[PDB]
Amino acid sequence: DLPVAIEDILEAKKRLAGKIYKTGMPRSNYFSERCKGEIFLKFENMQRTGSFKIRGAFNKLSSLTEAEKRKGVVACSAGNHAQGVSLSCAMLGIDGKVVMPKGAPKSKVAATCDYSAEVVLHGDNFNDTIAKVSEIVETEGRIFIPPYDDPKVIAGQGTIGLEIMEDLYDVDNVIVPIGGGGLIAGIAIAIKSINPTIKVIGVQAENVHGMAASYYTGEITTHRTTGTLADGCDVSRPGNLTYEIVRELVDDIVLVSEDEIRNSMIALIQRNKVITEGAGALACAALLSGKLDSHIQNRKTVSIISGGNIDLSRVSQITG
Amino acid sequence: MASHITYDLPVAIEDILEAKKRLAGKIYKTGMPRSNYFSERCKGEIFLKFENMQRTGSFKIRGAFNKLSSLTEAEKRKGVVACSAGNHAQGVSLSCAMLGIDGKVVMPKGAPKSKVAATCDYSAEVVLHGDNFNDTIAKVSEIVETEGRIFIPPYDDPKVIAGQGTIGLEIMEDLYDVDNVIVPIGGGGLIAGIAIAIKSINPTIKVIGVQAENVHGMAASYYTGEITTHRTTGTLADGCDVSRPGNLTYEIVRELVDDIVLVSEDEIRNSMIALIQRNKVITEGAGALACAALLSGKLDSHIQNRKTVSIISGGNIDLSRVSQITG
Ligand code: NA
Repeated sequence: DLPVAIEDILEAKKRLAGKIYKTGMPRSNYFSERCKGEIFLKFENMQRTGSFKIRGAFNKLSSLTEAEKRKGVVACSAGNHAQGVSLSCAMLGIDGKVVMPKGAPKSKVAATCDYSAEVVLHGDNFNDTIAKVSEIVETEGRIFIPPYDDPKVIAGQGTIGLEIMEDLYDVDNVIVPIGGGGLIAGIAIAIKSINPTIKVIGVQAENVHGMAASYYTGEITTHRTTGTLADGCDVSRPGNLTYEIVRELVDDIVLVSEDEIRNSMIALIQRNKVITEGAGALACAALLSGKLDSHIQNRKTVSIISGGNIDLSRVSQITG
Repeated sequence: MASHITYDLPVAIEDILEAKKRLAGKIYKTGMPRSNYFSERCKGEIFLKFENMQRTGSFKIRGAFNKLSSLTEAEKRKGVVACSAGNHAQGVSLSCAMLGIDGKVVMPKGAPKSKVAATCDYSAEVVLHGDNFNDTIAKVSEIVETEGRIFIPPYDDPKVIAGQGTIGLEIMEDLYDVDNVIVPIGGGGLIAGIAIAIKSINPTIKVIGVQAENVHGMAASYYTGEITTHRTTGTLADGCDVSRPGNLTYEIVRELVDDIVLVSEDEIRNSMIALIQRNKVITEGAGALACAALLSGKLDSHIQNRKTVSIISGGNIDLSRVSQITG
């Protein structure tokens, strides 16, 4: 019934072969001690471009036909998706345009430019960039690259699930952050197809959690009050495909506070020597919050460190 | 090679296997992923061994724990003593806590406040004394004579070397087809342990050491044929600021270490920046030495189209210093 299947993920594994490589997943001393169970950290912060998003973007772009590639590609993002698309464009020789707001974090702009794609600065908000993307699609015929709501993107993300089970046969739980739901949807399909006894559990911020609201509600729903330290997961409404998949496969979704995200970031950097952005600390925030204690005690749990694209100045600011 | 080592060197594979047994269920294997950035730069497969993520933030828990756990109950009751301004202090202090052993650690006045704090938080009594290492050694000597405590050497000890060597076993478990292992050197305990483990299992693997240009007693000794002191000045790689190598470690290194290369302060800094910004891990200067050698071009003949492990030996550096280097 689902719009993505295990075969799509195995196709992605084939496309990524020799181009995108497996990230580390070591046991954590600190988290294992705190949580009274074995906690493993999946280092997607050490994936190319500093987050997992290269996987889905590279799978989508590589899966394009020659004629589709020649049309050029377009995206809108002021962070991790921008970088994933840009590098994929360089790796594949595809012509790319990435739209951002008029004045977005300078670290992310030069990184996106350095990765090859043309950056177009436009608008005072994300709505305005989508509008500009809409113009670029209509006027230039470029192919839009969705950040989550696309079967190839979901399939790319799912390669992470394969790696997890390759490295740790007897895993009990996989804890995953959610924005639009591509990461968890992909991982869920991979994990549940191979071993459905493994629990797949999502995490979002209290301040903004469209997917969680949808999950609780039983239909696609919007939820946002304000932004979050987990800015990569600041998504008010989930994808159509990703919600469909999450509704069926995900075992639960928990919410964590801004303080819990902060604490998790501090633990990861201070006690695990791992640089994470807010969204990359969400899963570990859930672990430290106590909300997963019944699942994790005396068991084996993988926590996704989804990204590390944050300035050290910002890390210092948050640590205090 | 295993037999040659066992007969002719002061530490051998058996000692490393004993250490594995003492550490089992207490000290766990650290990650060793492939690095995108370093593999791209080096035109070969580079893997990073994350001892920065070991208990206490460096590998030094391994040797300390093995040494302390190896003591008889009578020896443990005498209490122990060490001197260090950082990683060794933390390793000894935690080991004492884990084993219920009474420990006294002498640190120089003006050792970083986070490091002194970290050593106090575990268990051991911290004695602040002197403005240099020699001063803390002098106080240790007083404590040993007056209190009868057992001194815990930071490298020049068979049990410490053997504990360090468990890293070698993990490398071979995770990457049996590794070609090279690149290891920082201060006193030589880390590399001596690793070399014994690696060369005993597959002697075709190259084990190469790295030290700072600014201070490299082990390198000087290796190139001259006798124990020799070298120190020009301090270094970013403070964990490897050791002007004269150990006796046991020099003996092992001269037999089993293929080469020792030197890196500049700029090279260390560049490597720290790469690890932090491109690999998202916190490393201290000494933890970046092996990667500095790799980026320097000084290992280029060994690393293309091959599998190379780089030891990230420690992560005990203040966020302010990291933030300064990055910023
Ligand atoms: Na040599």
